[PDB]
Amino acid sequence: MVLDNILQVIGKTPVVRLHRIGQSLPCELYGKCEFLNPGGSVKDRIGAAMIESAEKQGKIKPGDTLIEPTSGNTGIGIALAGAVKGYRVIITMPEKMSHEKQVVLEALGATIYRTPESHISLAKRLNQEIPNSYILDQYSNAENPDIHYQTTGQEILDDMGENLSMVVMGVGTGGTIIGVAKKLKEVNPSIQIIGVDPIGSILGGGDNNLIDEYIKINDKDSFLMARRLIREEGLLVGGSSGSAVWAACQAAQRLKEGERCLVILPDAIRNYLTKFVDDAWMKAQGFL
Amino acid sequence: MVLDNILQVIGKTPVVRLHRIGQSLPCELYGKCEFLNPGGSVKDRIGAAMIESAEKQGKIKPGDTLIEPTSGNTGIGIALAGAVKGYRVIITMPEKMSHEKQVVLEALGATIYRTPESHISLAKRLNQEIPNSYILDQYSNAENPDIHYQTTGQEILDDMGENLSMVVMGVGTGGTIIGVAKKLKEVNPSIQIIGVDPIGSILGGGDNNLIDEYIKINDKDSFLMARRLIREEGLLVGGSSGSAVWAACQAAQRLKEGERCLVILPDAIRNYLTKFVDDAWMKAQGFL
Ligand code: NA
Ligand code: NA
Ligand code: NA
Ligand code: NA
Repeated sequence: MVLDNILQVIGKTPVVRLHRIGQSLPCELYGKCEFLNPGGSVKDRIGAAMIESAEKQGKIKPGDTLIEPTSGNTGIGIALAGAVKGYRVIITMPEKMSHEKQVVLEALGATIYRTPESHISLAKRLNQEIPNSYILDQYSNAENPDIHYQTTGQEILDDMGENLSMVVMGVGTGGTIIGVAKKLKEVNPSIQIIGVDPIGSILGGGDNNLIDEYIKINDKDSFLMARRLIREEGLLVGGSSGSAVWAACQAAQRLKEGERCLVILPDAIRNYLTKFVDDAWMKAQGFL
Repeated sequence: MVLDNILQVIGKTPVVRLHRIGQSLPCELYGKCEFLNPGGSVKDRIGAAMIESAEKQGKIKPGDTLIEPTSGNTGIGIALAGAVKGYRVIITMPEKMSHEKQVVLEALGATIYRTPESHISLAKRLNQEIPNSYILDQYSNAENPDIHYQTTGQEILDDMGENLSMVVMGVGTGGTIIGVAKKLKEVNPSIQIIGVDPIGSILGGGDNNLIDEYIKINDKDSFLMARRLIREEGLLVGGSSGSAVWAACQAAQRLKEGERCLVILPDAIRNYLTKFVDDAWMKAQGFL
């Protein structure tokens, strides 16, 4: 198909059967390939949607400065959509973020202000200092579950229908899981929504809950499963996809033959070529 | 959609209008996003097709060893499809290939034998030494234009039809351009087929031609255009996409208003995060 710009490519991600990873399970295991999005992550969706929603509400217009405070957990989504739509993008964050993420944000034209909640305070000060500027923060935004309710969740319903017993996805930022859970439980309340909570220093952060269970995953188990996804399924994913699939192999053990479990594969291999993808790094971290 | 494996995701790549890059041209400029393929390149297509064709001819079966001699110009396509389909993959090459490409090939389970035409001689020796082994070489294969005639070229016809005045694409390995040119000139013989020939040390190699013109592009011009594709169009491409778009801006200057030029964007940003994407590297190479 012919499109106006790359933002129109975001979404409608394919679902692939995980034939080798799912061998040890009685159920069928599937992976939704969010890492194939043009920015390389499920996070492409929220960035584009936040700009579209703020434009529709007349809060921003091209030429304006967008200020994105981040704890390094958010994607390149605001920078990507900002570059496409003609916004100046400023990002505030702690000095903790990787060279791989920083070089792409900068190539997309974003200005990064590194801080030693100083990054949130910096965004608020920049918002008052810079004329025609607006803060776009993925955290406490409240319209984050809506995009995943309107798109990601609808795609899962369109592709797999009511023949879906379990969905496994990450809990950070928090938009994906809440939006998808809300959409799926409206038509299938018996569906099991599994929250992926990485507790490691690398991948981790720092009555009727829509999220049925929260599984804790360390870094070793995430990276080893990510290596299985690349070697056994040809899925060029990052560590968070390994976290999600490891959690699914644990939770899906309860499911029966003919039942299906879907895992969101949120990140790409791009930022990890000098990390878990490298056997020397795996050995050095004591993961091999 | 729901699929059996990641190889079924290869192809049907979107065409996006290049609204900012095309401003200096009287014609409309478009980019076919081959870098969005699951292996990150147009080269995904040939790798999967070579294995499918050799399987159909009964020359190989899963469990067999596939030997891929390469001058580092070929993609991760054989390794990717080999991992998915259950083949042992051996790659022979000169010590010249990047850490980024090597780490992904190895993560996909390929064994790499580095040589100081020693890599072609090594493949031939391994073919005689290893039982149930078969050589899959992208060069001199002769069935390389067929896949691009059957798929890439057909997609261009399906998306843009006869309202297409020019197609710009790379000449290495040689399958893409010949296969696409043959398909397009059968329905539109007036179409202009522009061959992209990078002459730089980084991106370069070493009566009725289907290829109308061969444009030479140095490394500086390729990398600066690649930086424009990321910053102005949000296309997370590699240097060869910059080569192709730079060549299109030169050749398409002859086209008129309402005419359309399509450029194949063959590679992704993944292998270049410590290279052209980095301003420090651009400065060090004397490109800034
Ligand atoms: Na898409
Ligand atoms: Na002031
Ligand atoms: Na596709
Ligand atoms: Na021998």
